[PDB]
Amino acid sequence: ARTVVLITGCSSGIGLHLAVRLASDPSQSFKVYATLRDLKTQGRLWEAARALACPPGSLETLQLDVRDSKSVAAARERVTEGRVDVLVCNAGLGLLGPLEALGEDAVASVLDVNVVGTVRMLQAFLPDMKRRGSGRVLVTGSVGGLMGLPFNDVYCASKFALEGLCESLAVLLLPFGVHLSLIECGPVHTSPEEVLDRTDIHTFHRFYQYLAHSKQVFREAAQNPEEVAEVFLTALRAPKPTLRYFTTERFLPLLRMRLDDPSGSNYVTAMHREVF
Amino acid sequence: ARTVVLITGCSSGIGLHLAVRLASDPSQSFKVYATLRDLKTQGRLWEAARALACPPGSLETLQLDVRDSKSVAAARERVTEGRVDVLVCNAGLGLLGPLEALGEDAVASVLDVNVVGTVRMLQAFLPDMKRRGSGRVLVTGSVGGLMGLPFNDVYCASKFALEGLCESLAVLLLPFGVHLSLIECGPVHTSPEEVLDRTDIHTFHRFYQYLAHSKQVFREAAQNPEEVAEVFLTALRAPKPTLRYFTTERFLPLLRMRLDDPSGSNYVTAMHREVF
Ligand SMILES: C[C@]12CCC(=O)C[C@@H]1CC[C@@H]1[C@@H]2CC[C@]2(C)C(=O)CC[C@@H]12
Ligand SMILES: C[C@]12CCC(=O)C[C@@H]1CC[C@@H]1[C@@H]2CC[C@]2(C)C(=O)CC[C@@H]12
Repeated sequence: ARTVVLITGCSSGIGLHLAVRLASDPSQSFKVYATLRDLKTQGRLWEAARALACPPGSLETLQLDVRDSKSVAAARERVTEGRVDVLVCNAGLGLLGPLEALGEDAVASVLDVNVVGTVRMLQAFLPDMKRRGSGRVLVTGSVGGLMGLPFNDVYCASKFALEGLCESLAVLLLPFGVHLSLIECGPVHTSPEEVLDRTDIHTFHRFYQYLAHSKQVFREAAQNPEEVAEVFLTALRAPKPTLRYFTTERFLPLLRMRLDDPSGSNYVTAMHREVF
Repeated sequence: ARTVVLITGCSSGIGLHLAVRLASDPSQSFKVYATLRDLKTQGRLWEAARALACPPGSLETLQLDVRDSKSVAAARERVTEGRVDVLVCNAGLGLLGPLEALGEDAVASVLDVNVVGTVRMLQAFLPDMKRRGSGRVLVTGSVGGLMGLPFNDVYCASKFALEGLCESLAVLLLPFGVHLSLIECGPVHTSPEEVLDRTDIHTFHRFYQYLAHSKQVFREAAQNPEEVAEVFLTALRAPKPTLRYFTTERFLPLLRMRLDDPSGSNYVTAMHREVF
């Protein structure tokens, strides 16, 4: 029997590349359900699928909006095999800007998709895994879930939230045979006027500095999505998967600094100098 | 001039005791605005206030529901001094139980009060602090924001979120003269039938084990709220406050273990054995 995989957020980036990587595996081991918020965005997925020659029936798309528990339930009912071996919670939103310039709705949305949406998926698929005593859950994490990044306050809040959520569940799930892992990604290749109206000129200037810095880090360190997708596959095949996989060791030093001074002083000074 | 303090979540626990500690300070240094979601719950606050002989005018209550940006704005307008020197974001909800037994509304509420509510307060009060180049923000943190706890998945998600939010803002706020600090608290002195219907018997049994364990930890380690409130005062008077204050060193070893094995393996095994 094939390994049934259901992946959220497949219209672009990591989820699109993971879905076609699995569906096109030479062994034909996987049956992938690539889910998307809006089916109008599925063209790139199908263009990639043909480029990798995914066999007919290896990949199927479903509409799944993680903000709606009814959409989660209807997608679950569409898994014809009646089981999900691997669940990949990857749907996510970013949010960048001065905290006081962010709309209340944008903040609530980032938390509803990134955090509550993952809870909705776990509530919908975890119980059957627990009963069977088998199943793999992979969650797309971020270096921003491990350390705070300026002008990413709500995005980091959401990614930190996934760390707490997953770590808490892992403690309980240890003896159930259900394995949860976070795949910790760094940067991956995948109007000023309005910001200025909602913040001070000094914060505005620091935002520019952050953006200039971020562009350089991205140009220098962004990983190809194929390399990142492969870390998900590595986690899936591990007999005894760990709670966290890192796609790069680039940020481990900063993470260790952070983790070694619980007052936070060293990290805050170090990251302020790094960005600014 | 007095130091103007505005504190959220003052109907009980840490916020109630902090508010009366500040208002009754022998130096009469502070003017406290003790805010509460529902004014019908203000009796304990006033009973404590009289017990500590808070001078007339040292303490005032305002209705403030952190889920509503209009309520945040109306409370801000009630600060007669037209400035807040110290903002204490303390309002918070717990949530305990098997993840699949939690209501979707309860999950969304925990994140809206704990995380989005803090964002609403920071958006409403941060800009004036940044302009003035002064102000202290203290956020009630938890050991559950630093390490994942079984059957506290969404509660830990929310507290981890505050860590990411605050750490991200601290990096930017470093040179502005505005100081943000998390006050990391351990336990503080402050139907089975429905859970069983929504989960499996094994998870139900593990929940009982968790509860029995938690009761013993609480009986042995819960700190008096007066001792905890004093750590907020210590942070407020520090000339150069750190990002994090710990109310106890009891959990530092577990935190260090966690922080020293980024794969998460050591922590997950250690905490599973500790609780179960
Ligand atoms: C957010 C972003 C850039 C945007 C992204 O896609 C993720 C990546 C994560 C690492 C961040 C980087 C921006 C620049 C940062 C903040 C550094 O200088 C070190 C950590 C870096
Ligand atoms: C959640 C709770 C108990 C409930 C609370 O008020 C906070 C406190 C934080 C530390 C927790 C503890 C429960 C038992 C735990 C999980 C341990 O055995 C170590 C960490 C402990």
